[PDB]
Amino acid sequence: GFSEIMRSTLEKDNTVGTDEALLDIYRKLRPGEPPTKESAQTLLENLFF
Amino acid sequence: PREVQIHLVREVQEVYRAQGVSIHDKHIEVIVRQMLRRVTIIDSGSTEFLPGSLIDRAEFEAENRRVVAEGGEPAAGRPVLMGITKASLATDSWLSAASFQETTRVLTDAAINCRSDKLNGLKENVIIGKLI
Amino acid sequence: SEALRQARKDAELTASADSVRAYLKQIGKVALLNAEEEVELAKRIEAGLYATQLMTELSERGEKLPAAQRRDMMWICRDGDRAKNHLLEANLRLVVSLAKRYTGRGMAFLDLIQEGNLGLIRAVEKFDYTKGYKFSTYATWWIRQAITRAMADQARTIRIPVHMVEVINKLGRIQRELLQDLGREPTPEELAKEMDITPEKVLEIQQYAREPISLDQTIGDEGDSQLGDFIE
Amino acid sequence: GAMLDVNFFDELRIGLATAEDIRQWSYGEVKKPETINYRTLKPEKDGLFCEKIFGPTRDWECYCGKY
Amino acid sequence: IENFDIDAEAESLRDVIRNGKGQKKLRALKRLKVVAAFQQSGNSPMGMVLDAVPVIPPELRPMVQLDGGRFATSDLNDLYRRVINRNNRLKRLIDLGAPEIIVNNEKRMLQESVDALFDNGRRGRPVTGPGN
Amino acid sequence: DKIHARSTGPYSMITQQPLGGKAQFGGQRFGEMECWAMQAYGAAYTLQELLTIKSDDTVGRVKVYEAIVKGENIPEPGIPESFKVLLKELQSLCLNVE
Amino acid sequence: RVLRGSRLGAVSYETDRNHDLAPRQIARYRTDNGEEFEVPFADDAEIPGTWLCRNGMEGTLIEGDLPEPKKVKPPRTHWDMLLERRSIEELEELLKERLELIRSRRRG
Ligand SMILES: [Zn+2]
Repeated sequence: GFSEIMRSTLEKDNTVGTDEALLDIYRKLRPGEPPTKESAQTLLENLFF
Repeated sequence: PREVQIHLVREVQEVYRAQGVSIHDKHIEVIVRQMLRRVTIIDSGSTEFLPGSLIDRAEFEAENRRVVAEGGEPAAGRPVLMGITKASLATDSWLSAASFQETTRVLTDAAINCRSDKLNGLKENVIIGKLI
Repeated sequence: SEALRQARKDAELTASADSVRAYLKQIGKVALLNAEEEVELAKRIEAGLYATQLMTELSERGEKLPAAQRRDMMWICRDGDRAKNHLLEANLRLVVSLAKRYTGRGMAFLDLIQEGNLGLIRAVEKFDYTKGYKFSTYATWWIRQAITRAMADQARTIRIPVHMVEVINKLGRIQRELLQDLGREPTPEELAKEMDITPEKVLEIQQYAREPISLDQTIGDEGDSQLGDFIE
Repeated sequence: GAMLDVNFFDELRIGLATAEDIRQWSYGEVKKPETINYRTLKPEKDGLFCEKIFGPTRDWECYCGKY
Repeated sequence: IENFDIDAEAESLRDVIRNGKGQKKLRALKRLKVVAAFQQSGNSPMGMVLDAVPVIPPELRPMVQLDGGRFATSDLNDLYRRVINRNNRLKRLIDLGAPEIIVNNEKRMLQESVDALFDNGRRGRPVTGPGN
Repeated sequence: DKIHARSTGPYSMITQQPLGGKAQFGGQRFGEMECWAMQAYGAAYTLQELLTIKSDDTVGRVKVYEAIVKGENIPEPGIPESFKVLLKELQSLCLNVE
Repeated sequence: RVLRGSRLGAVSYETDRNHDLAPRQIARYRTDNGEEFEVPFADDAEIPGTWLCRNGMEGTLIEGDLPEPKKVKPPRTHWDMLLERRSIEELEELLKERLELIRSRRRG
């Protein structure tokens, strides 16, 4: 909240939306296949949590 | 080119002065003469040259005497200093150049150019076991 | 959905550096069939084969060929070829499905796949439709036979005839099973009792079983040290 | 230019080898992936060590052992 | 390469490096280098394709056995075996008659095999063996 | 543990060099800088001996041995084996090495 | 300690006499694409008219010695594989049913 880093990254997000960023992470994770949004929420929990 | 020899020799010798090491400058002067063997070429002139081509000064001088008569358009030449690992690789003896780097690109052009080596350097005569 | 389709079609055609992936994508274009499709294609195959048999006995002047009859028997002759090629292109996916389980042992994957294609050719040659089954069940035997034949033939640096490879595999299966269930390592005399043979034959078979090592491994502690140099 | 190895060349011309030169150099098309027979340890016929192609492993000895 | 008069593109590239401008001129120079290289010697670009592959003599790739009969290959015999097998299989499928997906796939496998035999790992993934 | 000499002992398998190492009779690695130094002396002949007829001239080595025990003059060094190995590899890479 | 090896071949040590040899014939061979090949057989040697030459094919002898033409058999055909399970009349009825199928294709 209190940084030019957070302001500049909040403006330099260029991918807004929760599941939009889910499928963005997932299509960056896959590349080469159609994605699915619900696996994007859990493969995150798979690969780290 | 004169001062750049005197610049190279005295600066390198300045290092070995600092360690108390006596190196006679003619051991340095052999190397500096080897670096400035080639000039650069920007004009094709009249006889088959390319822009930026690094060829020998004496050979650039050699072709010009045969071409000032019958089409006196010499190549626009400029003496250039080229580095040690680069001046080594830009040799005519490809067999000597094969022991340097990625040997494929030493050789695939060589068979394309059909560049016959003349075994005149002492490096290659070591390899074939000729009397060097 | 157009965004995920666009991203998938962008990320699907990036490099195609793998020839196996290229072959997979290539063979995935022909459509599958069913039993009556097999029956129709096999009818076309046998019809074209009888057409070229009639052409073979018609190669000498047994019959004055009409134009329409010559062209329609040639149509049938090429039609059977089209049906046969259609069937092979249908069942290449079956060949892939069988070959995907016999990798990890010596041979290359595309080589296994192509030997399975040859076995699939033999299966669709010797395939019958009046027996009334799925083609895949009958083709499985021929494809797995050609796969095992290729893995017996071209998977060793020295060629071993297939029966000795079979008894080597039987010995290895018995040996892994005996090391598992016995708990400790089996004695070769007990193994010779197990395969009802002589222990000296077991030793000869084990001597045949040792695959050679390469000379081009960095066997010494130095990476530049070559194993092939240190041989008197 | 002779390859008969008399220890004087003064010249060495590399170059691309044609398919005609490749089939000119050889001693028969090797045509089997069989290196050494597993039992007799002799080189297989027309394989990657075939003595008819390359030459004999035993000095002045034909393979069947007649001469 | 068969229907390729090299002298036509040689004169075309001569004209382009004579009259052109910008990086098209230097690109035609870089092409004209190898075009005049092939034109200069008595070579031909027909040998750039390969119709018969030579085998290194087998003592240089020996199969020596050891004490206890431990044989030792030389890691080229596996590449040669793969090329030999793929060529034999391709010949069998050609004389048999097969769908062209199969034939072109076998030809591609042969091509990758030859490529790895000359230089493993030059294209794609390197072909490995035991212990990868 | 260290003193280690060889006149004529075992050889390598693929190359024809004398197999070094104290487990064998073992030569000495005549390395690159030694070739440089003996180039710098201008001693061409000793370099030719060290790179042909003590190392790889197969028919030359037995003639050297014969000339010594017969007490005759040392014959001319022939072509080294490693150069012919290089020639056969380069011919095998579809390169016409004329 | 030291591992040794032996390439499985015999090495003798004799004199290379280029004068005292077994005398020998030379048989010229002509391949399928007219290629000449001169195989040195011995003197006391039956010359086979056929010979796998250096070409990588079969090269017959340059004379008209008339070797055996085939002495072989065809392996099998797809028609043979067909005939092992079906009847000639079965295939002829399939031929007539496909003739009627191309009749419905053509003018029916
Ligand atoms: Zn013999």
